[PDB]
Amino acid sequence: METILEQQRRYHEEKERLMDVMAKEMLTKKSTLRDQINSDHRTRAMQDRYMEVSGNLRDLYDDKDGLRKEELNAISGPNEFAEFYNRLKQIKEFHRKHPNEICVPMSVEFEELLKARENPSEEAQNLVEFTDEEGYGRYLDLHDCYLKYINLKASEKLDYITYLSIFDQLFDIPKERKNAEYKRYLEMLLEYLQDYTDRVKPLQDQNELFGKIQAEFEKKWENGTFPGWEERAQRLFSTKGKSLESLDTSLFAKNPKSKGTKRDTERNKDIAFLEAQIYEYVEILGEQRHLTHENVQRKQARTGEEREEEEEEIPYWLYKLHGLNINYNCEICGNYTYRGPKAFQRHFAEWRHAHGMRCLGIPNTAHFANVTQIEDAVSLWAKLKLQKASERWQPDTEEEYEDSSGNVVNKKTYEDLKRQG
Amino acid sequence: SAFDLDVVKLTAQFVARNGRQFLTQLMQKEQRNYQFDFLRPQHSLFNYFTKLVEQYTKIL
Repeated sequence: METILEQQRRYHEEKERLMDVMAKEMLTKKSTLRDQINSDHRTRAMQDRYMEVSGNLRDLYDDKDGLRKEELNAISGPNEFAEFYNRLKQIKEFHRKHPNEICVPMSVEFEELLKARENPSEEAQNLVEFTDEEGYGRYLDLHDCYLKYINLKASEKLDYITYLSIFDQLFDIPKERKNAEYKRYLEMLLEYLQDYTDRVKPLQDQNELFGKIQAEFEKKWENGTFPGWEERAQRLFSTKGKSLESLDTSLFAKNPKSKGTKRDTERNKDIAFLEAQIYEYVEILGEQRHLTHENVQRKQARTGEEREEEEEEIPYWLYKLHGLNINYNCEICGNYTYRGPKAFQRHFAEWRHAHGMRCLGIPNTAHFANVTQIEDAVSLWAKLKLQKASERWQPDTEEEYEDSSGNVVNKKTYEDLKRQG
Repeated sequence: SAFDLDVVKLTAQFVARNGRQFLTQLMQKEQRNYQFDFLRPQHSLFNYFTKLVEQYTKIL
């Protein structure tokens, strides 16, 4: 198999097709949010294909350096070309047209007028990835999180608007004590928010964004990124200030920070990383957070009906005397329909009816003019079959033999007897 | 059309490794009995052959 030449050529061509297709998408105009997100999700799957093909292309050159000398030897050789060409003389009678090596990749990564989803992504569906309240990247549903939050505080003194003011908090005083049960809720709210960030921006590198947030967390957030001018340095885990950076550094190796209290860097790690991720993702979604808050205020202020509507977003006598609109059909005239009985009678004896009778093999006649079914027409043509005669000389033979009472012979028998003797 | 495609692709693979324009592993073959009419620019399939050798040369 020509790994060096054919496979790398095909993978390079497939990559070029993918680039051309998502270029054709970025050339075309977009009209609504659903179809924008749908194409951006489609282009993500094409990028996943591009990365995988490019993976395989890079892991196909190790044996290439093994055979490159033999490949570069274009003078000493030639016999292998002949040997392969002789094997190409196999199965000559392969009567088939083959226009599919480039047409199938081109028409695979393209789409057909009724559905603006290409053949690779043809079962892709945005409503398995977004709920209706989210409106494809327009809003985030925080109603469910608000319900879990009521249960968590154990009291109803807190509206949805009051809840949103809590999620506008960033680096200030916490809602509950950060060592309480608020942590399980914060984990769940974040998991929703993190999935949501990537979900509404599917063309952006998820691994880049994750690796950047991780690097900022380790190199800055755990390393004293909050300083005042108790003010001096704040450590997320141990929930306390500290005098100078020298006593902060020497506190990072102490048992209460490492593992010797219940808010340490061994036990409370995942929650502290989560508290940083919910912060950075809410900043990235600050426009969308404003849009949800506006939508909640608009939904709250409505009447009943306004809320329900937003949740939804002649010649009769002449034709009677002439015989029009009458049910009639002629199955002999190519199963055509007639609007009258006289039209059905004239259509049974017509050019199209006689042409269909001649193409079916049954010649028409004066008695078979009103025939509709083809089963009766065969019996009519059999009974019409030249009445019943065809017998002018079926006995005349004049057999000599005795010539008195012995000369029982037919026309063909007497002809054979005259030709034989 | 598979035979036609495979002979054009295979000849292009052995043409693309040439040390000189007219010193190919196919110029010797034409003179050694191997009837291949798409080598001449008179045959329409030569224009696809030129793309395939350009692609195999890109694949070097």
